[PDB]
Amino acid sequence: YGAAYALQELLTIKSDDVTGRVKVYEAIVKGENIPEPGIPESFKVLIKEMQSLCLNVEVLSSDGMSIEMR
Amino acid sequence: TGLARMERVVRERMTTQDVEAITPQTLINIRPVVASIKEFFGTSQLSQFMDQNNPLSGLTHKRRLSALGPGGLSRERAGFEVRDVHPSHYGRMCPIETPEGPNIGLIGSLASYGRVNAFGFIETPYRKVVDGQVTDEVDYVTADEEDRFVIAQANAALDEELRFSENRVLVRKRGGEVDYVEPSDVDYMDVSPRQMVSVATAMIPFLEHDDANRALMGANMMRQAVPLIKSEAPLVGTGMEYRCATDAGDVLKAEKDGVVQELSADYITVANDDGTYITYRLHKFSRSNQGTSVNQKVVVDEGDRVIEGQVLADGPATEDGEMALGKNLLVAFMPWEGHNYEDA
Amino acid sequence: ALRGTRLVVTSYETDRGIDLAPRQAVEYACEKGHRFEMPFSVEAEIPPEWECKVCGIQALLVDGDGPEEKKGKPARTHWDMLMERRTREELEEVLAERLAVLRS
Amino acid sequence: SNAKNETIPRPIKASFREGLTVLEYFISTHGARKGLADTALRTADSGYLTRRLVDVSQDVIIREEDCGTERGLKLRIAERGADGVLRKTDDVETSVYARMLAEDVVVDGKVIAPANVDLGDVLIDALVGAGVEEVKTRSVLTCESAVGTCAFCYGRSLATGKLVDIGEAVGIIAAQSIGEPGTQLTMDITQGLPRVVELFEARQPKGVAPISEAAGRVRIEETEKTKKIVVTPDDGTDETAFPISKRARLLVGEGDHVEVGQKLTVGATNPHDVLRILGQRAVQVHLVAEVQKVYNSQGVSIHDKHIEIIIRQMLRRVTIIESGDAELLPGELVERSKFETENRRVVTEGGHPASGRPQLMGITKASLATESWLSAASFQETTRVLTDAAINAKSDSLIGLKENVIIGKLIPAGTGLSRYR
Amino acid sequence: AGATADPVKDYLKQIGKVPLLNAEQEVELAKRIEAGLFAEDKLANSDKLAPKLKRELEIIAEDGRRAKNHLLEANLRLVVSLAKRYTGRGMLFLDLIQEGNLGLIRAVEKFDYTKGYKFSTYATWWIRQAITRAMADQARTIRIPVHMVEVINKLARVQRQMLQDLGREPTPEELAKELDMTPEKVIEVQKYGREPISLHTPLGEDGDSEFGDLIEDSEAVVPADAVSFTLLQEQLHSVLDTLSEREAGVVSMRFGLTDGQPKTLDEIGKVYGVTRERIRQIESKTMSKLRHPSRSQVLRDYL
Amino acid sequence: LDERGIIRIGAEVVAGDILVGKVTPKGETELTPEERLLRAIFGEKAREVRDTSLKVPHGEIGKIIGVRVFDREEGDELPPGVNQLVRVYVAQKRKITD
Amino acid sequence: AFNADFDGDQMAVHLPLSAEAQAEARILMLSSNNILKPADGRPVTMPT
Amino acid sequence: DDVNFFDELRIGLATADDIRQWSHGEVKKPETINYRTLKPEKDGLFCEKIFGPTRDWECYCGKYKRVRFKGIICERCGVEVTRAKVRRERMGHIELAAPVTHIWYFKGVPSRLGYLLDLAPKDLEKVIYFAAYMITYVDDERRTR
Amino acid sequence: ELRDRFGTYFDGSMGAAALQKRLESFDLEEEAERLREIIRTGKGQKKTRALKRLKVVSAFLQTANSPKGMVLDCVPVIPPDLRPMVQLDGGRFATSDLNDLYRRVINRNNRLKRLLDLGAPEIIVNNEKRMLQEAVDALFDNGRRGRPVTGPGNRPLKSLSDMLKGKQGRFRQNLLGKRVDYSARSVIVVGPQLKLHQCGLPKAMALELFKPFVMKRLVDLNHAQNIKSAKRMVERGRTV
DNA sequence: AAGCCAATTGGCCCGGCTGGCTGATATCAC
DNA sequence: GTGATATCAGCCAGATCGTGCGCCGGGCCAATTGGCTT
Ligand SMILES: [Mg+2]
Ligand SMILES: [Zn+2]
Ligand SMILES: [Zn+2]
Repeated sequence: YGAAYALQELLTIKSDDVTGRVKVYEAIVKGENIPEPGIPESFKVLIKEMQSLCLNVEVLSSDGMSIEMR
Repeated sequence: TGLARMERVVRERMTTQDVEAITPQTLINIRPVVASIKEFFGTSQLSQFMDQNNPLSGLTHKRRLSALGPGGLSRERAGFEVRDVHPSHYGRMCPIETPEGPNIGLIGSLASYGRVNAFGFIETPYRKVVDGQVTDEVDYVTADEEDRFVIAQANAALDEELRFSENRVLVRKRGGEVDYVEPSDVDYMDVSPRQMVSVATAMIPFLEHDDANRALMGANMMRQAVPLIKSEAPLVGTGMEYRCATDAGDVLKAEKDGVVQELSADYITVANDDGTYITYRLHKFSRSNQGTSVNQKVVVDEGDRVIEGQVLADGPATEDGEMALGKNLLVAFMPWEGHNYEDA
Repeated sequence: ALRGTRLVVTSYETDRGIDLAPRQAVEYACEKGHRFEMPFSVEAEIPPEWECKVCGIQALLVDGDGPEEKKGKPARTHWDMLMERRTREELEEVLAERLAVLRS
Repeated sequence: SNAKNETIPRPIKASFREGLTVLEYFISTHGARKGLADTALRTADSGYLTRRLVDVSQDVIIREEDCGTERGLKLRIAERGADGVLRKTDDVETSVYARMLAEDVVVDGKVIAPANVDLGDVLIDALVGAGVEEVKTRSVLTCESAVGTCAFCYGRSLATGKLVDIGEAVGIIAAQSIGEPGTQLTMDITQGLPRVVELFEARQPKGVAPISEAAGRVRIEETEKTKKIVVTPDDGTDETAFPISKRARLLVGEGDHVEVGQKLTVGATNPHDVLRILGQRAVQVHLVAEVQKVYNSQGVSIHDKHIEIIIRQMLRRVTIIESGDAELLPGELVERSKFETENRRVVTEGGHPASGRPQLMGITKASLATESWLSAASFQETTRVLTDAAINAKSDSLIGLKENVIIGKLIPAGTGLSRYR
Repeated sequence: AGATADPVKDYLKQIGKVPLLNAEQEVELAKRIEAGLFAEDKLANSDKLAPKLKRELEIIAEDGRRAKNHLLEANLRLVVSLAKRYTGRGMLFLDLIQEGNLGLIRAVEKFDYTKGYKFSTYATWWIRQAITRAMADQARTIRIPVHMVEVINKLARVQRQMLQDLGREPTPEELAKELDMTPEKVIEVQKYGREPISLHTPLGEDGDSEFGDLIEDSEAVVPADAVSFTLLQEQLHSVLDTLSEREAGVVSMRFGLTDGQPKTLDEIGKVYGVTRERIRQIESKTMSKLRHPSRSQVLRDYL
Repeated sequence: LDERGIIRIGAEVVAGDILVGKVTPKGETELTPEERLLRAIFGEKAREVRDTSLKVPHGEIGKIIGVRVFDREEGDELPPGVNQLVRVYVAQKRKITD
Repeated sequence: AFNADFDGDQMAVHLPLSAEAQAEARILMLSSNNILKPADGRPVTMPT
Repeated sequence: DDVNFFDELRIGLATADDIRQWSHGEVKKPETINYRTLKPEKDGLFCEKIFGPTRDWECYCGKYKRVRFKGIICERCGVEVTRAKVRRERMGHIELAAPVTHIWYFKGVPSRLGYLLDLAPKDLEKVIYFAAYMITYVDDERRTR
Repeated sequence: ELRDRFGTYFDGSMGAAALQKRLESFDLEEEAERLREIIRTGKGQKKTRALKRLKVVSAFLQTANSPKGMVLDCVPVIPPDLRPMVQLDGGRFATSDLNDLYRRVINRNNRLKRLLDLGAPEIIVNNEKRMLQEAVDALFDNGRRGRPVTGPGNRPLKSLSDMLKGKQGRFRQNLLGKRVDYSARSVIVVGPQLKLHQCGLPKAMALELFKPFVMKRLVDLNHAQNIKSAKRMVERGRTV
């Protein structure tokens, strides 16, 4: 269909965005704008497993600097 | 398997320990045997949680031949040749009743007249015909002996003097191929029609007018009907409702002939002929495995006389002794404002 | 349905708060030049010795003294048991006989 | 049919109204059960095929309005009839409809079909009346766009009836459209869905029919448990020998004359030979026709552009044969863009331009030999992909749809484009 | 060479190359070990002998080390026999064999040949002790000390014997009387020995899930509860605002709303420059004010 | 609920109702400042035991047919570490509906 | 379009939340704007 | 933090320095949980000195128990005071006594170790699993002289 | 015999240490040049072998990777919450099958240290080292080499690799497709009175799907005073 | 008689048992 | 705020003797040998 926002919310703030579920619930209850999605937990679990396999997975920003995902 | 470990332990401890102070009681450790029995009866693919939607479901759960399990084969490894209806299934396994899911062909039902041999093979009965005369001698035949002979058809018009009429009878031959033959080569005949259809497939009226797929669906779908509070035997059924309902074991049957002494919705006490009295209890609003209700009615009265085998109480889905899974409704065939559109 | 819980606890405390109790940074160094600082509550007793989990070595304060600790019980060896059981003269004569047979 | 697939020479002479006898019902149960089992397996087979199709062509999205290319495909319309009067070709709704014209059509100095038009039934009827049989339409196979494809080559969007937008995910639409009718295709030579799986995987067919290589004379050799066809070209070059088995049914006699790609046996041609012998256009036409035959057999209508997307995805790479001095190791498949740019850089301040040959590869290999290790790992063969990427130290730039879906951000398609946001 | 996928077989075939030993051979090996050890100690002593004496001393030390190695290599077979006797119930065969090897090394260290007894029995004692200790210390995911493991094993043995002899499952009272311990102790010992199950055990016939896919996370933040708590905090701050500045301040600094640090009455008086009892008076007044049938209903629901 | 905290036979239950009343101890815990302030307001001393009572799931109704209770101290062969067990039967008649 | 019969079939319902998701579900995925079939361009939302 | 800044995802061959730089502490005992108090055992697979506290704003021994004591390493037990969620993000490491090969770069055909060193898979398997020796150095010049 | 006769002039080793030593003293560019020359001059199967070898030899030549990364000195340990030890009701504990492999690794490493610093014959040390390496291999990939380890019920244990592969791995089951909130499911019937853009939801499903919105709305209309009373009112199923 | 160019076949991998001795902890008390 | 005493846990040792675990299909690579080639 070309619907990117619906997919992004169906994948982040409805399943995995741990800090986003409570924020969206509060936004709906208080009647304001839904907040932007974060980064799902499953990606972090995958990165942790890959690192545990002695693989040097890392995410880079615009410049070649790591983000470290907290 | 349990006794193997038991005797291994027995011999080991007999050899290791002393002698002259040893008795059979202190050599035999029965833990492995009971452990193996418990392991089999629990967490085994062949010891299945029973199906109790209705008497037919329970009866069909038994008489089930499963081709998969410990020591058998696997669902995803079975090919397209083990799921076929081989021409040796006639009278030994139903070709209609099978699951419609990915288990198609790996689970079947024993035919009505099927019997299990001493070695585990399945036999079927045939009436012996000699010199073109259909005698009254029934022989039980297995697959190989069936291949040896030539078998006639159940509904063969006769002159009524136990002799074939048309002189051109359709018969099955060595390879399962059908062919017309004269009434001299024939040596066996089917005991009756519906000798190849299972118990659940023999309760579909006008089965010969139904496609095989629809008959299969109906057979697989008669096992899911729930027992209603008020049962009613079919208006147009087959001859196999009473026998199925009584043989399923969900109908209370008198043990010895007698006269009903006292009767109530909870019990029936009958004074047998030999002087002894016997009281039968009835389930009332029990619960079956599937969450339905098991409730038995009473079909006899205080003054009635009952012979052995007579039905004294109905079952979850029986009406006066015969299977009754549904109700008779006045049906009209027509489209009506789109509320019955597309199978509604 | 199955219900299970890890032996963990959760609290509603905001963590935004208004102010944190003051802390003091105590500095430690490694034998290979690696250095770090540890934050401790001001109401605390500093430990003279720590383990640098960054490099897995024992570390002492920048200006703290260097203590010495002895073995509570030395690991018993074969030789200790040999004195415990065999007498000095027995070992001496055994060694003498062994030397004699070796020379021969 | 029997339990084995073979007709029983004794029919069921009774309809379901008159009622079948016992033996007839038993005989019919055979086909009943076989059909049920085939229906059971078709679901999984089609699901796997559609998953592969989606994986190979996920990142084919429209990213331009027009590339300005003057090239296109010569498509045939209005096949001449037996009465000498032009009759519109049968399969024009799925071949030339919803497509644009690369160049203007002029007959007797009249412009009867301007370039870049939807090319509906009106224009086709006018063209046929004017007396034309060929049209140079624009296809994705011949798109010169620097980035992805462009709307004008793709043409009309069949799902909405207008020009395709500039963020459409045409690859996934093509995959879904090709894969949906899989269950309807009822399963010597493969016939149903397995035939489609064979075609899209660029495999060697079962009944392989060798195709002549050079035009010339043909001679046949006779020997026990073997047969050979020897072709001598008119140019006088070396002979070409094709071996075959005894059962093979011959199609060309001794001493006959053969064409460049004429078949020398009854069977199924393999795509690699036709490619190597007749170029990219011949293999494209062959693949499209072979894929459409299977669907037309069961009366399934699919436009050609959907298959063309997969075909162009399957012909994206070239295999290096001449070492040259372009830093490309011989025998290493390289995307045609990389090969072309390396050759461009080498010809300047360099002497040897590397040369390669077109390579046809299946959907699985093409989708696994991608530039993003995340998508390849998430497709299949995870351990091998990861242990290769780790050693190669590959870096993923997150330019596809699957990567953005995995990490949880806006896909670079539809409304996720920066042009709209 | 020819390493197999069954390391047990390779180890067994590797330990058989060395031959066994005799009583006199063992005695002379022990003599060599002791002589080498004593000579090495004497050399380690500060006093220096002649070079040739030191040379022969080193020679005998090497001979003693070789003798010890040979003795261990010979007793590896006995170690393996004890290990295979103890095989099963938690540990792998090779782990038991290695623990037995350590025990045999200890036995050789702590062995004296003056008794003249066969070396096999002493090493058997030590190997069994080491294997039992290691198995008790490494056979469970949740470790249990040696004494509690002994208690559990004794209880299991007594229960099995009672089941065999009597023919019926023993009730807790019978075990408590036989083992001479309270029934609660028996129940606790029973509950200690259970082994954990896995989260990856399949449960469906198809196999679409695992045993760990239906374990509800009973320690996560339920969004409804979190928003309810936030609304409660906002309502409490709003209600405490209607009070006077002094009363709201004393309540906040008494319950530590702003910093989460409860304070004593005297400190509150110090900041307010009043008596401790006076501060206690203010708190009661506000506490009753909020618990009144005029301001309670705004806070009744949240309780 | 009857004397021992088990629903009465013949009572009609709806989603959220209590079938068996159960209390589980929880021990010492620290409350958030707001909860402690609210308790001080209304003066409701904590009991230190929370509720784990058995309630009908969501979307369930029907009368109570039978209640069967087993006590480990009455000779019943309950598994180890299970002091008591109770089973409640709920029955309902369903009519045909779309 | 759904290939949905009325002999026991089941369907699932999802709820868009944000303004972007609602706009997409309202402008792009609406039921009455999807008459034609993407595969070949023939209507599927037609009396059957 | 914000997925809009994720520019690339780089995968590499981790070395010892990286492995022990990720780790917040070395696990050197096999205990997991105390059988009686059910609390993590020190230096075990579930230790709190390494993988973080098991209770929000609370250390192992219990000296510090409030959010005010935030980001303080309790000198008694070494546990810091912070959210328990950090137990999903902190790695540890084990220091092997002898080196070890990575099964991925040994068995996955083509064996990358074999290709790099030009050793047949059978020979490499013999070497690594202590079935045969291997000459890793030789004095050509000295021996010839 | 060779060592005691010609101990000098060469160094020998066995196990992964030998491979580490070889990788340390490896000249990559020389090997690459030799392979290139063989490719240019030689022909046959040797050419194909050299071409295949150069692909893995060249990678380390230019990129930041080094061969020494193929042999491990220290092994990372995954955070505990990704291998939870949950306590089921009734006291039964459920683990994640990685604690067992990690415990094997740690036990064997500690025993190896004890043997090394205690003094033991080469046979015991070599066997312990082999067991340690097999334990690490089982930790990373289980069943790839030899026979997989098993727990109770004789079913293979799950390793780190098994969590990423297959139809039930992280990539395919938890990342590309997930479970979602604010979702319902039910059987469909036919309504011919609807329009082409309308659907009919049962009021139970609709109420459960829209709970926050209805709570906020009925708080707005003064049908409730606060979200707590609104939630209780919605749960109890009133009329308004 | 040594080395190399092919075919052939086999295999592998991936997709649907007491005992003693000592210090630390706790549990009841002052 | 201490203070006595019981359990709680870890470590060590015994001598006779005892010596060997308990389905299909598809793609690719490697070992073997026939047949050249020198
Ligand atoms: Mg349907
Ligand atoms: Zn273009
Ligand atoms: Zn602390």
